[PDB]
Amino acid sequence: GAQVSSQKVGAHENSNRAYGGSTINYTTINYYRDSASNAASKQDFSQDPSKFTEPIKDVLIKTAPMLN
Amino acid sequence: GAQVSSQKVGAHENSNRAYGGSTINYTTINYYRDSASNAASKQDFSQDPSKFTEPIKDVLIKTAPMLN
Amino acid sequence: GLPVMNTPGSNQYLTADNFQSPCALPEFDVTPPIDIPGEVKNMMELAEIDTMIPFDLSATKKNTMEMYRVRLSDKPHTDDPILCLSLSPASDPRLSHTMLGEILNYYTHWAGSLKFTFLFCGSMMATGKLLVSYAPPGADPPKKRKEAMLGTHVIWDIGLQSSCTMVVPWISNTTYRQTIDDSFTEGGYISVFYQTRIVVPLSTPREMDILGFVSACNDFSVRLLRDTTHIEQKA
Amino acid sequence: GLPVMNTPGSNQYLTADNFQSPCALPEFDVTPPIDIPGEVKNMMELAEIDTMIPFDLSATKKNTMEMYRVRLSDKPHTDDPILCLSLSPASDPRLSHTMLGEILNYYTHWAGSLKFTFLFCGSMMATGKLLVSYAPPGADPPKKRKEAMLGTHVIWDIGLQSSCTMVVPWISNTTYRQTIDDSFTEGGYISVFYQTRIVVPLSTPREMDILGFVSACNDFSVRLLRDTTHIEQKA
Amino acid sequence: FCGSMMATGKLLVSYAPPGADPPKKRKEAMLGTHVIWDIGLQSSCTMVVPWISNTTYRQ
Amino acid sequence: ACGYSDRVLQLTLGNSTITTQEAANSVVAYGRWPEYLRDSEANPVDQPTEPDVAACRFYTLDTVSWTKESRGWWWKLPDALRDMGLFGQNMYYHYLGRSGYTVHVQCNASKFHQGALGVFAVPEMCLAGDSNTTTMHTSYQNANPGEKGGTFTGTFTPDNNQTSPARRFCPVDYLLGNGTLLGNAFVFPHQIINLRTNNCATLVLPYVNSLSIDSMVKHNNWGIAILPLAPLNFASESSPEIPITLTIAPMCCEFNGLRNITLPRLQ
Amino acid sequence: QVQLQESGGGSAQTGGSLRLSCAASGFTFSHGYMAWFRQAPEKEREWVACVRTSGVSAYYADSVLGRFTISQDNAKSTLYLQMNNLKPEDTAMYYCAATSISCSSGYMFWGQGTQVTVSS
Amino acid sequence: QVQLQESGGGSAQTGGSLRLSCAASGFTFSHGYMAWFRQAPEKEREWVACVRTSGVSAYYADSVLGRFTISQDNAKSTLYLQMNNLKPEDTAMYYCAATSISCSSGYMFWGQGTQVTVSS
Amino acid sequence: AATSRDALPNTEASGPTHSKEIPALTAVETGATNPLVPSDTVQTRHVVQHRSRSESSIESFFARGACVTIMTVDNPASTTNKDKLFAVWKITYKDTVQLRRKLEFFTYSRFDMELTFVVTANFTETNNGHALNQVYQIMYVPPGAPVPEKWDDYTWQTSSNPSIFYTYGTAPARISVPYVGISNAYSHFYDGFSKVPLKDQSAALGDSLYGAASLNDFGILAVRVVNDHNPTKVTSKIRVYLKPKHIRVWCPRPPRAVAYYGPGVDYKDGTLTPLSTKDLTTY
Amino acid sequence: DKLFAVWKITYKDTVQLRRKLEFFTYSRFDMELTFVVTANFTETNNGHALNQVYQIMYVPPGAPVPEKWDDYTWQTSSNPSIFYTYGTAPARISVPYVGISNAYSHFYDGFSKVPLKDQSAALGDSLYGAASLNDFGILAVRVVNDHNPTK
Amino acid sequence: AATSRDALPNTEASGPTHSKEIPALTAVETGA
Ligand SMILES: CCCCCCCCCCCCCCCC(=O)O
Ligand SMILES: CCCCCCCCCCCCCCCC(=O)O
Repeated sequence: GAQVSSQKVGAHENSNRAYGGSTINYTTINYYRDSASNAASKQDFSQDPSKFTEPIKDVLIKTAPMLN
Repeated sequence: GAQVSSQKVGAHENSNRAYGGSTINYTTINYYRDSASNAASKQDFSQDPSKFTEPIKDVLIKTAPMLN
Repeated sequence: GLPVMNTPGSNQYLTADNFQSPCALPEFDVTPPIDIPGEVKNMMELAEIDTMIPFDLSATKKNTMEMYRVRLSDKPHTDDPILCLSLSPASDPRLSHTMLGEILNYYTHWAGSLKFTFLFCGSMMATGKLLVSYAPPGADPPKKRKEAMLGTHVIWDIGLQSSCTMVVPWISNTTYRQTIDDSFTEGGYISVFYQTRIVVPLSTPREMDILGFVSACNDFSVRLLRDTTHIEQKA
Repeated sequence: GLPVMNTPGSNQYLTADNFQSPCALPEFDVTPPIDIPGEVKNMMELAEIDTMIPFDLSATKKNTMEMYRVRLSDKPHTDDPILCLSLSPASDPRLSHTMLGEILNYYTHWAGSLKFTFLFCGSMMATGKLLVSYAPPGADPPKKRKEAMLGTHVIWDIGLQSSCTMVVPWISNTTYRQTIDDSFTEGGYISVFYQTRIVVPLSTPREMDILGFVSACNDFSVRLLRDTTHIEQKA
Repeated sequence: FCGSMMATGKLLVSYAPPGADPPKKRKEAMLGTHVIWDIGLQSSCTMVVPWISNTTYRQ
Repeated sequence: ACGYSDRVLQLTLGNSTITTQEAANSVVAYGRWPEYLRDSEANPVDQPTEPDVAACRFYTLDTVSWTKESRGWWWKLPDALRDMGLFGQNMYYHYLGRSGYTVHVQCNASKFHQGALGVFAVPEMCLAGDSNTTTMHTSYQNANPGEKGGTFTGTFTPDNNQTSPARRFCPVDYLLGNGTLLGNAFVFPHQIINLRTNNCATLVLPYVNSLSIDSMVKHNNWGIAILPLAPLNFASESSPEIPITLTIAPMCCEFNGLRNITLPRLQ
Repeated sequence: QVQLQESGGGSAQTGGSLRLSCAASGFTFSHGYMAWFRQAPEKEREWVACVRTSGVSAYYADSVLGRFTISQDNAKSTLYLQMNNLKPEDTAMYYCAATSISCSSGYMFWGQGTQVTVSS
Repeated sequence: QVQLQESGGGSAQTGGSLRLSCAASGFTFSHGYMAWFRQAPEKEREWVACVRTSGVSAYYADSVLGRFTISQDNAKSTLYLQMNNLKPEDTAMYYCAATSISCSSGYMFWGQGTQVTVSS
Repeated sequence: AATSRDALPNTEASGPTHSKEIPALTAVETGATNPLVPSDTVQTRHVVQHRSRSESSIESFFARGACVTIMTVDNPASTTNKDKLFAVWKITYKDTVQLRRKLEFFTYSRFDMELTFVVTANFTETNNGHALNQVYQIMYVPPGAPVPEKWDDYTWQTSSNPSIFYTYGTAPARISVPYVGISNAYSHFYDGFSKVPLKDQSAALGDSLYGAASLNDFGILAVRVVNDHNPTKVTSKIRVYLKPKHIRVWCPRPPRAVAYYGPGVDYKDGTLTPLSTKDLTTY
Repeated sequence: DKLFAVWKITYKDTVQLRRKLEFFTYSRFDMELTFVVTANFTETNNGHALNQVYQIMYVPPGAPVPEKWDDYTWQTSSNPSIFYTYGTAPARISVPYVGISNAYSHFYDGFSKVPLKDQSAALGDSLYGAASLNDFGILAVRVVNDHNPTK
Repeated sequence: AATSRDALPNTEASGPTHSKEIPALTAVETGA
């Protein structure tokens, strides 16, 4: 039950018939039963910082006067 | 003849595009002919303790008087 | 040969690893097992079985048959305790030696609900009403019925049904309590007080005994396996 | 066994490797997490939050509450600076201690746009117009409004809306700037000058304070993780 | 409020149901029914005394 | 059109109502509104007591004063409300308790007054000790100063009496009382009452902790720190003074494990 | 190998005084407490007294109040228990329980103990 | 382990002269510069003077012009700071900042510094 | 759905303006940060953004191993007076500075924990004697379990404890430990006490530490040389390196400004000065 | 003191590879480094040293450079290090194209600073051909094992 | 079919009671 994931290519080798081009992938297969043992995936989500930037009850509209 | 089994995820990594989410599995392939050699599966059953808790001939009904 | 790279940990022996290895007696004809009555699958199963608690551990009563007997009497009604007990199943001398505790002594953390059962052992003619109470921690351990009655409790009447059960509902700050004496993971207090009093007619033994049992409940569990202290090998 | 060949690197331990390894407590019942408010996913998220800048770091004002206050006055109009600041968020004493800088102190390279926000803290009756300006590097850091006005700037009017924001648009030779003082990756200059002057009527405090904040923008990023100097353990 | 425009403040008007010690300090009064009023552009404040009584009609 | 404004706010909880005409909107800490425990995150097995109107109402703490000399002020929740009507009663009667809050800080002045006050909300606001010999040595009696709360200081002065320590917090203002530069205090949900603009600070806080429900007696969830970002100034005066009043309202409070009342040794 | 080793003996007449010491090693992470415990001839182990990490802030047990003195010398990495006015109730074993603590109850290191006897 | 160690003291009367030295080791990749910096009692760290790699081409700070002399001895792998006409403004700490540079600002190696005091 | 390695939002070309809209004016009284981008204040061209936040993700920020402690043990000669040194260390990230401060960027966390063991040995006494390659047991003693008092006592049987026998010279040792917390998140800061000082109780009985939960939070590790006494003394240093994997965190907190002092939040005097001297009008 | 080296990462210390890289004006390449360690005794004596370990810590520009062989810096909470045990196969790590520019620059016809007229010649002076003095950082290598009676 | 890693039986919400059923009374003579 292999896990094939794609890589974000940085330095492109002069190839598109093996490397550089046609999407580069990598295989991963867990070796233990414990979730703890796994390798860190790194395929994590990002999010809206507004929960910190705009902790206000009434929506912030940049174009209008803040206090109305 | 690989054995693919699922893991009970504990600490969820910030992922659902590799880890955290979409069910994490693990592969196992025996390397010897002897059953003794295998790795301990850990996918064991549980059971009713009544064979120890209620070793009585006539069923125990918690809601009624024990001795009737 | 297939190019490989050795990673951190190789050659190390984990006593808790789970790897495959070669067999010493290849093709050994193993004798089949038989249906031997009473098979166990989990430690908790044993934990749910009631076990008698050595309550009175006095220097003169400890390590004897007298430890399990809590003697009641026909003395007039008071508000003073018959028996006190702290909910720390694995660390309180009293509980720590019952099945529960022992199993608990092999783990670092325990959780779930517990249930105490009290068996009256007086003459048929002896009546009474006792109060067994579990007070959650964070305050003054009760010393009078007045306080104990403010917590979780069951008012037990002695009669034809000789056994009474009070459940200690799992109420704790953490999802799991330490299996050792700790303030942060404290458990509270179990107490038993005379509700009315013990009454016996004439020609009747004026004092008798009560036996206590403890057992985990279906919701109870234990984690983080560890080595026990209830045994050792000096040299 | 499958023929193999050990390659360069085997047995070595990279502190930044990402390999699988054996578990110490097989089958450990992990307690489920709960929805704890305010979850963070990336460091930059914290970087976009405004943080007060300790501008005036004089020997008598440094390391105190006075460092964040930039005092303005009702003195007649001049062309001399109120505050100067060099765009080197991670190396300039002033910026280096704000959230941004700190996060920045864990990386080797930073990029993106930054935004400074200035809060007036005088009496309602106090009016004025200030000019905050970011001049890209490669020339004489302005010392008079005359020059500063030639670069990127915002002319701020003090009024009902008490806060003003000037964005520093990412203009740099390299795609990423060094997180240390470097000519090749220099950032330029942030300046604040009196546009008109501060005017207050009678019976009004003739001097007041302005507070500065800084924060990264949605387009900002940091790379090449590194160890910080803003902390140490002597022996 | 009937002061000058420039005068500001915050008052607390409170209705405490009977059956206890009539408050003499804000500390107590604040424990009952009340409205915290801020003096501003809107010059008038209203606190409602909600009908809370043992009998359906008071003497 | 109808005249609805950000400055004009009317909050109501139970039998108490807070109004205001010079606000700066309102802050919901980490965007989450306070809430009751969901079966998914439940922990104690007993039926929780939810006092609601009985405890979910604004309670005014004694008013403090602000002068040019003031370094700062601080409180702890639930600590601060330890003796506020039924909320306290219930608090003392249970082993466990979880509660959120609607903190409203009131401090008005004239358009001729100037300064800024940063009311900060810090979950787990741990403050620093006063001894250069004993770490983590502040005694419970000094850790929980109730409704009167505490203050921040402008200088760290070690406690030298090792015959009988003072065992209190010496929370240096610029260090936010916890070894970090104040300027970073904005990472916590907050509002800054800047005299020329507003007159109040409202910070609704949800229950935040490592556990779903926890011993309130032992542990404080939030922390309310108020420090003058800009010092107080009025006219051409040498001694100006304006008051600050805190009114906090517990929200979505629930308590488990009912037992006898705890009489803590506060002194 | 946090070696806690008690000393001080125990064979005084009724009313005297003894100096109970305890050599400490290993890694005693200062912060926390350091204390004394007694088991008694035939009773439950009881807490005697606890002193703070390096701080000379301490407490005493109701029973022993003022008649026992517990100090320390973190230079010599030792703790001391001076005991004046020894009595027939004080006759017992004493233990230097100095580790972790944080209070007056938690431990991860004890000693082997020593016996005291107040005869008369 | 590019060990930069200053020497030269600092306790002269107003008007004298001192010789501030700096022992250098490790791998100072010659090419670049080698310099001196002062922090002052209560001011910002300020650049004093910089000398070229092995070249005796240097500059001086406006404030110190001609009154300070910075040379080198790459045979002895040292740099020197002779200072004539010491004054009440010169009273300060001095640092041998000699690495990389390329100019008069960039560094990867500093020293521990030494204090100078021009009293009167 | 917006992953870590996503390209950042582009820069839109915006021209001159003269309108009643005010990006530039705000009010930081609201607590809210004014969310602007270059285009809002100055004229900009169109820019296809290439950079990503990839490396700044919470998981990546802790993706490094870190030295938590240095445990020292030795194997002396049989005739010796002193006992064979075997160490016991209370497992905590707060013994070192680096990793701690990183973990202090937030209020709570959850992470499966990876430990690495780098052992290094040498002789001590001037002599040309010999020691055969040494083995080392690293026994994890969870809270409450019997802590070894001798280097050769019963405790090393480890019938239930998880141990690792490391042979010297081979690759560093490594074990995985999941999120083992008793709470629903690990607590970096705990504003409270373990005990409550009751009134019907003596001050001593109700006293505890400030900021502490359970004295024994995770347990202790015990490391010993497995090989028996050797005529020539050999000391060893086991270095532990922790890499917090599968990490989540909550509520950010200002980073530590002044040096650490003890396990608490407390600060020592003489270190209360972090920011240097800089003149207000000097670039 | 115990000798611990710090080397400024650059291809221009040796001749061979440099000239090869000089065949062009700019380049991009993911970089592979290999580490071949070799030890010996020095003093005439028959003493003993147990197999030695070696830490190779990459200190990126600006990060705290170790001043002692046993100071705080070796904790490497954020730096990427490699603990090499002597006798095993040579050490190897991969480093991507880490350039601040859109290509690595072999030759840079310019100066880092600009000598302004309202500034002193010293203040505006810099090197010819240099970009950033610290372009990639330094590596720090130390023996991990403690002092041994024989060098 | 009930495996080792199964979630334990839930706690059902139950209210006040006043009935002829006796969970509380038993007899540990039955061994059960
Ligand atoms: C073989 C080792 C097995 C088990 C090791 C247990 C050590 C766990 C250490 C976890 C550190 C997490 C710190 C967070 C503090 C907290 O929970 O409040
Ligand atoms: C563990 C090591 C991690 C990082 C190592 C960084 C060293 C990078 C060296 C790259 C050399 C490329 C030279 C081109 C010169 C240029 O960019 O102008």
